[PDB]
Amino acid sequence: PFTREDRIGVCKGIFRTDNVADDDIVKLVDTFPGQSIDFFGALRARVYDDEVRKWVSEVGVDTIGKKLVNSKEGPPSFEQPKMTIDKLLGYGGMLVQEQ
Repeated sequence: PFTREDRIGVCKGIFRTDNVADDDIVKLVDTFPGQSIDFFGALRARVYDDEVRKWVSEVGVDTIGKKLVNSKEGPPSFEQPKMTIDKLLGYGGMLVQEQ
């Protein structure tokens, strides 16, 4: 049996490298009280999936532009998604519709 504190603790560790306030992790867990720990990992992976796909397109456009002016500067670096509560709750709500 994983307790509420247990789950807040795991969810905090999923989002450790992201910049998420403790209060927002709490709200996230309390909003999805019936979901496994696997749920919050799937949620993060879904937000990064999206963000990486955007970045691919960004790098592509930038690279095409650099080739026209023979620029040797490298591509733009991936920037972390800004993980706001409303966005996290949205992704969470998308994941629940299968269930």
